[PDB]
Amino acid sequence: MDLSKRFNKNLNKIEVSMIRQFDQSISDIPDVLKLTLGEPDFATPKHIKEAAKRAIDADAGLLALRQAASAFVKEKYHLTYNPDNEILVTIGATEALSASLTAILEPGDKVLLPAPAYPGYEPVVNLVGAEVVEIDTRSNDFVLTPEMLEEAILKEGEALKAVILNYPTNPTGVTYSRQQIKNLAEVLKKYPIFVISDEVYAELTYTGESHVSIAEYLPDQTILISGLSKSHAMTGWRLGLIFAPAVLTAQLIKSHQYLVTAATTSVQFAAIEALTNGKDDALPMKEEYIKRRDYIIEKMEAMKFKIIKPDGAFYIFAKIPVAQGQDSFKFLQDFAKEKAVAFIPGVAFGKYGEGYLRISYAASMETIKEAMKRLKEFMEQY
Amino acid sequence: MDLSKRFNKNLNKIEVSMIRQFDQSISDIPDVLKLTLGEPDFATPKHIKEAAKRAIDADESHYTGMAGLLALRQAASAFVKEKYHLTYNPDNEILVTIGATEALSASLTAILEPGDKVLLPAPAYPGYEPVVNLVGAEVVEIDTRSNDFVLTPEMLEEAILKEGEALKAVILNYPTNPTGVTYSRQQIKNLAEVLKKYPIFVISDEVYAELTYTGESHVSIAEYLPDQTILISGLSKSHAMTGWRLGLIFAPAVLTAQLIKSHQYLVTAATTSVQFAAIEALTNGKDDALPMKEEYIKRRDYIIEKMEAMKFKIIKPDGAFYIFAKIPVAQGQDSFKFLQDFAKEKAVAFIPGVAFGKYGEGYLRISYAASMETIKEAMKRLKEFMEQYA
Repeated sequence: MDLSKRFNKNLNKIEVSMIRQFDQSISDIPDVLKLTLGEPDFATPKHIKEAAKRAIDADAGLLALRQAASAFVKEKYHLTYNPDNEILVTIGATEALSASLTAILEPGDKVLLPAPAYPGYEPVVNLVGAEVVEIDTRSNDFVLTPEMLEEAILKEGEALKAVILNYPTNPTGVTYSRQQIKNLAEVLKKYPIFVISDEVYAELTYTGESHVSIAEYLPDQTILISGLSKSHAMTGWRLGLIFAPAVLTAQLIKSHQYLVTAATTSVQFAAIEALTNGKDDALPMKEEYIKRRDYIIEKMEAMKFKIIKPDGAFYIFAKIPVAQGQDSFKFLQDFAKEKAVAFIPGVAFGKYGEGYLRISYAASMETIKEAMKRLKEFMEQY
Repeated sequence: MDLSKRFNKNLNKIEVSMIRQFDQSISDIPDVLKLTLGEPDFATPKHIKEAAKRAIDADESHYTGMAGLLALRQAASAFVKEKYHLTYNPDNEILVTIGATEALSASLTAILEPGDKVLLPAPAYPGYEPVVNLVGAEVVEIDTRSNDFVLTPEMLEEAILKEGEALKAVILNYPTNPTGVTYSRQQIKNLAEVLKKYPIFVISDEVYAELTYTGESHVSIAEYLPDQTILISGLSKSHAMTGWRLGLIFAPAVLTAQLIKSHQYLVTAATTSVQFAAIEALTNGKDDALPMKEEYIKRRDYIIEKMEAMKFKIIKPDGAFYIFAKIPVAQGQDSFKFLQDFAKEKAVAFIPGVAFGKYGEGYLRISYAASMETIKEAMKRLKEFMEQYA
């Protein structure tokens, strides 16, 4: 306990993860059905497994990856990033946040974030010495308005360094239309701030019009974080991608510890394959997912849960009716105890998620039907 | 639209690697024989590749914890007990990481603060400083030239006292990149006797441990300082698991709790197929390093022979796989340019001594992680190129 008080002070801002806590609290319950995952459990295709094994027994320098990534976001999202100087690679999603947030942040700084939100941004922000200010989006059913945004920016004043936008959104499944994105950009272009655009769920958009990135309309302020593992099998190498104008990336690149500058074919190949040969594997997956989502929505509506229209995968965010209930953590622990199925408590996504549970439909239809069956059983009690 | 002045300020202190600059400078020369590799040239042993492939075929998603599969931690615990006589509880004292460098970096950022100083013995391996700078702390390099780049207890202490209470940590790297230097049990003990009276972290970078050539095996300072050492290892040097990302952190439970609190949210868990490979390596490949070590000793001896025939002063290489050698001609005082010229005239690349801290000038680093064919060829061309001098 001598050196243990000589670490970085910001670790004293780091609380225990709400999700990890919830899982360890229900770990000793045998055969829990899990609808809690943020990464789907893909059945890796035979050809990909064989490719991976060949790359093991191989024993180029990120160029082909960067190029494929560039072509990909041009075709998909009409964005132009030069593979030579505007595209960075990370070994995993969380390193992308580490790299970019450590590059931009300074101790006084505030970071705005629509809430409820993925629990992983605030820790990183805290570690580098800054603060997250949530934006309560409850009044528009979790859809951030340009007005909400501008009022929050104005509230935070001169210490505002960045806004983090996550769309399609975890945990709510919120997506934004072209005009919405355009209006948000119209707010953001008036302030000297970075925009962290976390678009990892982009491929899973159910709207009919496809995903629109804020970088289409706000290219100079946007650091675009993307990836592939939400919709492609990666054999565990869930590489992240950072896209940003040359002038910004020339700075971002100096967060060296958090960036990939060389990798074996074993490491890159699943990402390269997903960007090129698997570039359209999300379409059928979307068909199936729309089915799963519709089924859950119908069955939970029948139980009189209030459901946020999930236009982007793969979460349903449900308002637990009964007063049980204002303690979603407990409500879900009791569901876990009596019915042996797990969701994640809305509280795990901060204050503004209480009274909600998050169901992750990146799971088989059978696990889904069983889960709803049991929930229906669990609710007769109420 | 101008956000140039809106970044973290510490980014100011971070330039490109002098190594990278030298490689860039010679990128137009074709068919260059490179002896610059920072990783073993050997393929990963079959039994390990095999375990990887079985894991790929099993296709278990199998999210493991922040600390890695328990079987992996148990294997690492057992490994360092048997090999280095160290006792770490796999339940709470071992962290599994996507590579030794990320284990090290993550450890630095968890312990550092803007005020802080970190001490590092000459000649500095350039990978450390950027991490520290990114946090806003600073690296202070200890001039060890007067002992041929072997750190002495006196240098250490003098350095420690010179820095204030601003001193947060010492980084020891043994066997050392770029010198090949090692420390005996007694030397390690003497350094520990110095280090134990200061409230500071000891970052002990022991990735090269298995590549020790002295007939006494590697001794870790963690053996003498169990409570203040954070031990960084991995399987890249010992098991030729290169571009596999398996790093290991060993630390007292109290330190480990903090470390993992910080790592949870900054880095990604190791790939589980890799973690299975690592279990195979650590449990069934305990002596995988030996054949490689034999090959390395032969290459090393050939190089020492040839290089001493041309009057290079060679720092004693006891740990792999670098030879740091002093240039015996005037032009050698610009090692950068001397090696540029060597490259233009003979198409072979070494790394200039200047790329390793500020006390490295007049030296060159050969990496003998390289085939004997091209090592022999490199030495013959080097002879030819040295003819030109008197």
